[PDB]
Amino acid sequence: AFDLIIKTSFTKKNDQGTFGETKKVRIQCYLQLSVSVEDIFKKDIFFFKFLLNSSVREEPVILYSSELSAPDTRNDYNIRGDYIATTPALITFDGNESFINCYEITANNNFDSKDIFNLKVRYNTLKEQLDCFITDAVLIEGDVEWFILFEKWKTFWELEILKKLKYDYDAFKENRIIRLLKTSIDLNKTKSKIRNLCIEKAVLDKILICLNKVSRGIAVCNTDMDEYVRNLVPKQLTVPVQLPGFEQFFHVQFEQMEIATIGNSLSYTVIVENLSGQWGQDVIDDGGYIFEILSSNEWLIHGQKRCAIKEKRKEFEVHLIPLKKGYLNFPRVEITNINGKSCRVDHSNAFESILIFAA
Amino acid sequence: SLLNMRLRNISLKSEHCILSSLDFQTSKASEQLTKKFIYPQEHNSFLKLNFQEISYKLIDGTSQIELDPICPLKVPLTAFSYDSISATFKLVLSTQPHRVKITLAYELELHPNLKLPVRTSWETEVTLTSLVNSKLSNVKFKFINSNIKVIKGEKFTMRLQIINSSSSPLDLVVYYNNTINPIPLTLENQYQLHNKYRKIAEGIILLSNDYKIPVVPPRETYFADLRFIGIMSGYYGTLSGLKVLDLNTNELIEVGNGASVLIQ
Amino acid sequence: SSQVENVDWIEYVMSKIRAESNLHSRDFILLLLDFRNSWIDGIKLNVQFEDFTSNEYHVEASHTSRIIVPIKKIDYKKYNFENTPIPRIYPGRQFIQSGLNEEQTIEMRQKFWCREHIISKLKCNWKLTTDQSVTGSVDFNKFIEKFDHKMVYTIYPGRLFYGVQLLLDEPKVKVGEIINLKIITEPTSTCRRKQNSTVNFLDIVIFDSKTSKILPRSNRRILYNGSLTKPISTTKVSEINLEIIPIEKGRYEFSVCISKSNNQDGIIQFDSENVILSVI
Repeated sequence: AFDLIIKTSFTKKNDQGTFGETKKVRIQCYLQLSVSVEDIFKKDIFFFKFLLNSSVREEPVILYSSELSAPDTRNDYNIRGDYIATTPALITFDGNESFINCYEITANNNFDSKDIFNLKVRYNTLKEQLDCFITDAVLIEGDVEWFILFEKWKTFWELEILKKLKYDYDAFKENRIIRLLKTSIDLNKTKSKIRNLCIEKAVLDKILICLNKVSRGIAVCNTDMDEYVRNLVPKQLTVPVQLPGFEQFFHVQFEQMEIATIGNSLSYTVIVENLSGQWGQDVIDDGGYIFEILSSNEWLIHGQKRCAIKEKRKEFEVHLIPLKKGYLNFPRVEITNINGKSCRVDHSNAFESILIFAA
Repeated sequence: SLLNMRLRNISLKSEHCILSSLDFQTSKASEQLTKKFIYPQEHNSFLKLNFQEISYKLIDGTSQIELDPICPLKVPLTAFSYDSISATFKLVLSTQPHRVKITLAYELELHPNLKLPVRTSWETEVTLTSLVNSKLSNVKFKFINSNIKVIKGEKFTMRLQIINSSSSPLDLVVYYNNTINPIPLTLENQYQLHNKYRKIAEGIILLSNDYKIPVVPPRETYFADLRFIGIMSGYYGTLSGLKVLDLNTNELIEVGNGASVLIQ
Repeated sequence: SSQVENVDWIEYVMSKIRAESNLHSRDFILLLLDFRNSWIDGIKLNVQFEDFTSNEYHVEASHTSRIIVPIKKIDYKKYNFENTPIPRIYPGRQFIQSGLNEEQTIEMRQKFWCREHIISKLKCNWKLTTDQSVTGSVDFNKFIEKFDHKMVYTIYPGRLFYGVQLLLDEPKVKVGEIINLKIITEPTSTCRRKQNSTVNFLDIVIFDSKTSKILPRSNRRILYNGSLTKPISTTKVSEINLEIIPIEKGRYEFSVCISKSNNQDGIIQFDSENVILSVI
């Protein structure tokens, strides 16, 4: 946060005088919302997963829409999974409230790992929304003759008192009670400040009882405060994101041959093929791309545990032998390059289990 | 010696055997020697090992006998650089360690003219619950068919063997508890625990609840003919709830550990 | 399934749900009665309820037989046991308080009326095995003890706080397709007076069904928009919905867990209701 001085020297035509004020402001040059991408690859469909999160311990934010716009480079991928919030969704710095925004992308011809996608998430801080709530609900409830009187000091109200308030965000997160912290603002001097200003008596009175009431902790949670964000401008955080760079893409499929008692061979045949043509990059059927079935403590592999991929499509048999009692996952697999390169693996049935039923 | 190998045998008390699994792979020496003399001018060369015969032989003194593998192993197999082939052998198991020999006869096939033979070999030794007993007592329990699979909804029967040899007859009473065990952990693990306890509680019912097993005289046996019926599809491995109470010292031994009911 | 229709109770439940296909299988409970024969000879039992009759059970001497008799759950929407004082069968005596605050008396009232519901509805007959013409009957007022907390939770769902309800579009979908599920939630009479509040949170925790293992929170199998946790009002019926997207083949359970607040412990109820979807 930094300070800024603006100074104007504007002139009018009806009068001869040269007017112009000189204001000093404090600007918050910090990004409240934080985003972290996480992607999943599967055969011919691509998945994004953005874990949207706040970036400050005591400044939770609220979300409205997070539609991911496709790039304008061409009639490209058809995106599917845009999110429009019926009501604002609250997110805090960290906890068991992981906000996930997921997208499913299907290509028309092929993928290219040089395009740029734009997220375009719209949001607001909870402080701003609740400030609108207090200044529209607890103070000007269904009144016009009073609001026209109060309009004189609206800019003061929204700048010297409303901005200085501190809201019990923990209390709101727990019980949705709109209460201030103990060391939020000292009314004994705030009343003196307003008294020092030329102010109408009833306006002073209503501001005083408003501050006292909200210090007492009014706790309207969901019956209201969902029709007041209409007049609140949203912030927007269009952020770019790109697919990760990699050299080759493989997918491995275990096919059953011809439930399964312990200590008995299960005949499986693995099918490994370099499906890199789908993603633009041409196949490399001679690279040092050793493929190995990681032997765990619950699966004994019989056959070719490891072999070097030097063909577009490779297939070979393998017999699995379980060790533990029941409901075991398939053995993990990995394709790693020998020199320095990286590649992405699509285990077709990573999360699938066999029920071993002994004897 | 680009045939670095290992033997990582694992015991199996369920079927009463030990599974010895040799796994031989091309070592880093193959990588070092490939680009030195095998094909120096080429950029991506590979070895062409061919295995004439692999033997896993059980030996005791002067006698020896070959052991076949679990699944078939096609003997005249090829092998290239960066390979790992493993074979598994089953031999039945106290304090008498075994003695085994592994011999791999193979040959490199540099060009289809010459073949250098190798006969590397080495000897070594094969070195590294369902039955439930009663604490502070000698009575012992075992299910005749601890591994039962039946269609869900149908009532089934499970035959519980009691061994009594301690001093005197027992008045043990068996029951299944159909109440959710109170939980004691984060929300994730705590809800996992609650779901497990609920599934245990209202999954199976014993149609002879609170059966008074009449008498089990000393140095004799008895068959508690328990009768069940399931109502939730699932795999109830080592099912809890089926706990037998002894009305002599208030033993609450968990007799259900030797049960592996599966119902669709 | 339909293969095992031989025993009486399963067949009764099936005919009821099939002939009146709006009730789910959740709206049924067993009673698990156990008749102990203390007579020298055997007796044939025949237990009866609202509509169905159980087949004959031969109970020989000095041996207990566990009888299954299903019951339809009683709904608090049309019984109002909350405000219905226990009848006084010999009125005219002046009124002296036993001494019980609101919670104790409402608990006792619910237990008593819950017990009384299934006494004026359940009966059984006799046939002595030796002489077939010694028929009779047995009452249940002098055998059925007072209920406990679990017995009231299972039969009377008004004791619980929220009567949530789940449903899907269809329980069959291919890989990579939005399929929303909507969770209806009506508070019960217990919640409207037991605790003061305006918001309670619930979770949409997901299980593997087959392995019966809970999936992680930010998993790689089920992708959804928005947080699983979200508030619900404690006074009005609240409807929520999600944007489940399957990723891999399998089955999932989609249970629900209502909590008072997002501070570790302090969970109101773990509802047992769940709806399964199989993706393939």
